Amino acid sequence: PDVSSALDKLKEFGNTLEDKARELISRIKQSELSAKMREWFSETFQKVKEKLKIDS
Amino acid sequence: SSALDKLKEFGNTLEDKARELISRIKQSELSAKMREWFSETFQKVKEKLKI
Repeated sequence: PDVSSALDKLKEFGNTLEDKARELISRIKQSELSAKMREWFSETFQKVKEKLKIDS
Repeated sequence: SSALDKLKEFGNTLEDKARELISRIKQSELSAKMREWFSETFQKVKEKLKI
């Protein structure tokens, strides 16, 4: 058996998990930006419609 | 934007569990290396002392 190789494997895993978890956070923030901009485009076009409509 | 802000807490949770895991692996490592070392030392002492 290889107790030393097993532990080193887990440190490797542990260290990657910690770095990828940080990267997950950034992908969430990207979709957040996406979702918020979709909300903003719709809202603002809604306003445009209304403003023209109440002016023919 | 609910699914996002609490998914962020998810990232933070994974990050903390990662660190914790590493801390624990290192402690296991120290423990095993001390166990091997003590055992080897005792063994050599035994041999030099003819039981």
